[PDB]
Amino acid sequence: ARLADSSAQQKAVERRAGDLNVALERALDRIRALEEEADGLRQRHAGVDTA
Amino acid sequence: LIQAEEREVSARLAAAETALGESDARRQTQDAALEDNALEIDRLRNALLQS
Repeated sequence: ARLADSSAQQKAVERRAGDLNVALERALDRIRALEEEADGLRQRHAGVDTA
Repeated sequence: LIQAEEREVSARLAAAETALGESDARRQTQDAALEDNALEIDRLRNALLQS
């Protein structure tokens, strides 16, 4: 039963790790979207420079 | 004697008519090149600017 309980705290750590993971993917997706958004900022910098 | 003074005018007629057209027409020979190069320049503008 002790093993069960220590495993239970390990399961709490598992839930923490899974939330950490999903946060990791969502942060990475936001990073990508940031990449294209900065791309767009660069185009709207360059064209008006031309103008 | 009045006739002689007009002999000066005929050259003044002859020179100006030459001095007039052969330059104004010449200017158009220069005139076209401006837009010719300028349009080249305009693509020459954005070429790097698009690159």
